[PDB]
Amino acid sequence: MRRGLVIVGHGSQLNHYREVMELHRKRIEESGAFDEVKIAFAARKRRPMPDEAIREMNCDIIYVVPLFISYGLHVTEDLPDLLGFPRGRGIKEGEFEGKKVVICEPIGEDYFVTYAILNSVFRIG
Repeated sequence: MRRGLVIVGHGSQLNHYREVMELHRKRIEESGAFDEVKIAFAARKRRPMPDEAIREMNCDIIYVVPLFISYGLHVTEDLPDLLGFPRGRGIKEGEFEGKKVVICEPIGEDYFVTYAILNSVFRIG
């Protein structure tokens, strides 16, 4: 089973936003954790959109991770709508044009975000 990861962002006009997104893609690609890692973007005219990204991916299952702190309409409506998935909060399983796709929850409430905030002070590393 070839496993893909698409990292989906939005806050995308801010300086160095794509570059930080690409740093995570690079780190995760080098770790071997997934067969393929791509970055994509919600909303209007920033390429690729998550649907293009998934189409281009040569994986049997693709995991879609929203790099959002918030849990608003980009996540509960825009993104699912784009991929033809159910709206609302939470994990969603399904297929996008024949391929298995799982929309994961946004990273916002993850204990790792709490710890990233702590580490900005602690600087253990």
